[PDB]
Amino acid sequence: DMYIERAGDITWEKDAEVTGNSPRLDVALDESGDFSLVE
Amino acid sequence: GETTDGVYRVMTRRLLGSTQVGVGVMQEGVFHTMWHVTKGAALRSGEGRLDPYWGDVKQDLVSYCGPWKLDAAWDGLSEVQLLAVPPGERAKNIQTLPGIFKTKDGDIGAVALDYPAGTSGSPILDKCGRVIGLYGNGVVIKNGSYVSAITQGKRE
Ligand SMILES: CC(C)NC(=O)[C@H](Nc1ccc2c(c1)CNC2)c1cc(Cl)cc2[nH]ncc12
Repeated sequence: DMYIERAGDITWEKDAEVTGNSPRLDVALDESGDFSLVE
Repeated sequence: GETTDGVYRVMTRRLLGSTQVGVGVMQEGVFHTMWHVTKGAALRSGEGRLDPYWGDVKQDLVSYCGPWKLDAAWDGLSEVQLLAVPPGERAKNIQTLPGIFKTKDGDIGAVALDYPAGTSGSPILDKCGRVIGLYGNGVVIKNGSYVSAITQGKRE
């Protein structure tokens, strides 16, 4: 049986960890909601 | 029970101890999360009970108590923040610039951040503080890294 517990407020934090790349991926969304790469 | 706006963890007791299966967003009396996390099952908030209202496996989204309320969208230009709530660790804003998922039906935003599966459902935010989507449904690329889509539902 599942349950929810609060974890925080939804707010933008000025000056936070700036990390991660921004790629252009070619993808396919199937009927089961799963993503897959297309080449 | 608790219906305060904010980010929540989705936990379970069917496994050893307590396990975090995902995350969600409570807003306007409605609890928004990813479908794969709950599988459309009813949730419990304290002694209160949340029931599913709307859901769709292809979109991989589900809302409790009411219809989907989050409607802000990524502008295609600005940097965004992933409010990651990882299993057992404190909520943490990780700012990034999103990429693109090119599908036959149109382009979708994408965040290339790496978090455990139990973080599925964490809100993606804009400079205004508006939830522009949920993190947790994506693909694994060449180098084993994980890239999630910016999954946003439709409002009524
Ligand atoms: C399969 C995987 C590549 N896709 C994911 O997005 C993982 N969850 C997931 C998402 C959507 C669907 C299901 C599962 C089931 N079918 C619909 C997932 C989430 C997160 Cl936050 C970190 C992850 N690391 N590896 C997978 C992984």
